[PDB]
Amino acid sequence: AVSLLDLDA
Amino acid sequence: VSLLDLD
Amino acid sequence: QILPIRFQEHLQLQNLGINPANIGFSTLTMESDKFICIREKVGEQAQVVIIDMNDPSNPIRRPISADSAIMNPASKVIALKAGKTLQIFNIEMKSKMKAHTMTDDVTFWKWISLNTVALVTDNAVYHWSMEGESQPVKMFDRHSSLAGCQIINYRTDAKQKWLLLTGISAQQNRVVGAMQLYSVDRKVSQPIEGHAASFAQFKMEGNAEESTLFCFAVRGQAGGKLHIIEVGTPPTGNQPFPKKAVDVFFPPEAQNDFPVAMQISEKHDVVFLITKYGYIHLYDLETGTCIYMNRISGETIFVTAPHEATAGIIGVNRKGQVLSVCVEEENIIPYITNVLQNPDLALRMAVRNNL
Amino acid sequence: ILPIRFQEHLQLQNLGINPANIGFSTLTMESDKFICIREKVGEQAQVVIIDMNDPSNPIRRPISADSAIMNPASKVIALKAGKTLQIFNIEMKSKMKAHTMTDDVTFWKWISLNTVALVTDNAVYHWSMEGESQPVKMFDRHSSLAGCQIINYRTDAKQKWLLLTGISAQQNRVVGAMQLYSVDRKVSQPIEGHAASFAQFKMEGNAEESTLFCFAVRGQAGGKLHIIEVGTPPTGNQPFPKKAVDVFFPPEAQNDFPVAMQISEKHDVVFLITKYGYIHLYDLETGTCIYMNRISGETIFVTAPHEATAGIIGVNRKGQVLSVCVEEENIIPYITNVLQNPDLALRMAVRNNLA
Repeated sequence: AVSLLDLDA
Repeated sequence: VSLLDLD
Repeated sequence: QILPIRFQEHLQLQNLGINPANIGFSTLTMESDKFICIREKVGEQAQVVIIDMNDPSNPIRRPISADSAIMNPASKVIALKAGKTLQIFNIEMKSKMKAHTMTDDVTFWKWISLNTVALVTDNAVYHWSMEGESQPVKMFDRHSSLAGCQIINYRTDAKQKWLLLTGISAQQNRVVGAMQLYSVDRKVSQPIEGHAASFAQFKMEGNAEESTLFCFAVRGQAGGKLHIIEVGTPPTGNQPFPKKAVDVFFPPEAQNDFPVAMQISEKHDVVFLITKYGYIHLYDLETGTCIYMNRISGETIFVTAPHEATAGIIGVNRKGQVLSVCVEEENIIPYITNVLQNPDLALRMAVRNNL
Repeated sequence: ILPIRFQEHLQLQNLGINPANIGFSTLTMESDKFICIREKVGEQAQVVIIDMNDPSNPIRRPISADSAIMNPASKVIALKAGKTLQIFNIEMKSKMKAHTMTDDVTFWKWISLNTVALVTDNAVYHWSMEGESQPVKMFDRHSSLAGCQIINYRTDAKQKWLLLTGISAQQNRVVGAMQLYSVDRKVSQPIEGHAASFAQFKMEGNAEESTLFCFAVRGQAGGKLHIIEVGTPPTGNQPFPKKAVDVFFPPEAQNDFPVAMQISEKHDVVFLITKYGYIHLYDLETGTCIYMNRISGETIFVTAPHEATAGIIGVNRKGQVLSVCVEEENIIPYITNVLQNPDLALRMAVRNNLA
């Protein structure tokens, strides 16, 4: 859905 | 010097 | 003179740039001595700061929108949560391993193994294995005696057959500690007043099988105490472990100080006990004999983990100072023998634990 | 059936003795007539005496001694405060004899109904209570017991042979350093050993008796128990052929060692007890092991001959006061049928006038 973490992308 | 109270 | 324990400062999170404000229980985690996660908010961009304990000087920052982050004890696999939403990412391979949505908020969770996360909600405790396609499993329903407490800790014996949840609340103008001890095998809970504790494996001389021990510290009404008891039916052919009890001291200045952490070195068979305010205590796991006791931190301590290397205990305090304490193998004996003038304990520690 | 008879006599705990004080350096049992415990009750020290004929009524008194020991047969007590020694007759509330040593006594015990042995760092003394005597250096301490923790001191009947036992940690094991002194020959002999006792034995075809020295050890050779005649056989007597057997240690007891020995001239049997509660029964004459088993799960730290039965009586770290003795009713049948040792059996019956 949406991620709780953003790791370039 | 009593090392023992006995009364 | 000589100390029976070596102390060491590994870091000053503030020299890394962390804001003191984020150095605390709800924003800085240390699931193991390998990492430290700190949640900061620069602008309205919340983000986690991971600190590899092997590369203190290179903290990686990443945008997050989690209300809690907890790096795995052994790898750059991180658990993030937002309300009932739980995601586990493999930082290195930039992916979401697992995801789950709880039907209750998680009040407190922590890794309890290399592959298992424990989840605590206001009324139940679940275990969630990363092994395969597994989903949370309820382990037991919270006991009414913790209702209202701020959950601060969850622990397990080795075989995950004994579980210990702990919460603390203010009552009588004093921090009271409430613990629930649940037996997976006999499906039964037991209320216990306590602030800190841990489990430990121990093979009593004359015993073929090890014994599972539960050791807890409590500053109750009768002041400080520390118990060590065997949990459950002893292995067939084994023998009981005599229950042990010994008070824990609390100087007059530390009036509302209490136990906040407890690691047990199976290497030395000793119990490290730290209080909220910087006191360190050494106790023999076997006899409960208080070996040493002084103060290692002027700032309060809110988190600790096993220092695997030394078999001791590592922890962060409100200043961002990361410190450890272990047995000083070079003198533990000499100290016990001379300073403590306890020949028996010393003769035993050496032999028993080959020092 | 059982060749021995076990029996719990007390639970010092039930008497209100702090389990902390139930150890080697605070609890003494110089005979089966009394047990003395030293407790710090409040900010004041005190000795609790337990009259084994009236356990329930322990009497407490304020002392300042760092050690107390009851005479084996009367409410006459030795108290020491550093280099200062005092003997009091409790019932007469009087100070019998007093003495101030030049060196601190690191161990002392009654060896007769009227003599007290004193051990300093480098010498051993005898002190009779008979008349206006004073301490008499019996011999200087051998360098092998230097740095050892002194734990025992025994004498043969005629006080002609003296044995001082120390122990220490070496190569991760408890090594036993003994010093055997000949009063007549003024010569000392080093012997690796843990426990031992002397005994009088009249070999068949001898007018006089042999003075035996039995001692057990767990050296690198594993565990052995020797029985040898000490000194020169009485003119006319044949000499007593030295005996040497194996004392078993199971694989669970890995650091367990011998801790006490008592010999019953009554049945001519040796009672040996390990640190961690094992009990062995050997024939004094042949050294034939007649029985072995666990009798205490908590370690034993002090024993004494148990007069009434001629067995051995001790105390474990738990406070339990046990005693094992020969089960006169079936020691013979046992040997005969269970051990299938008709010879030892027929011998022991005829020898000690039993059945």
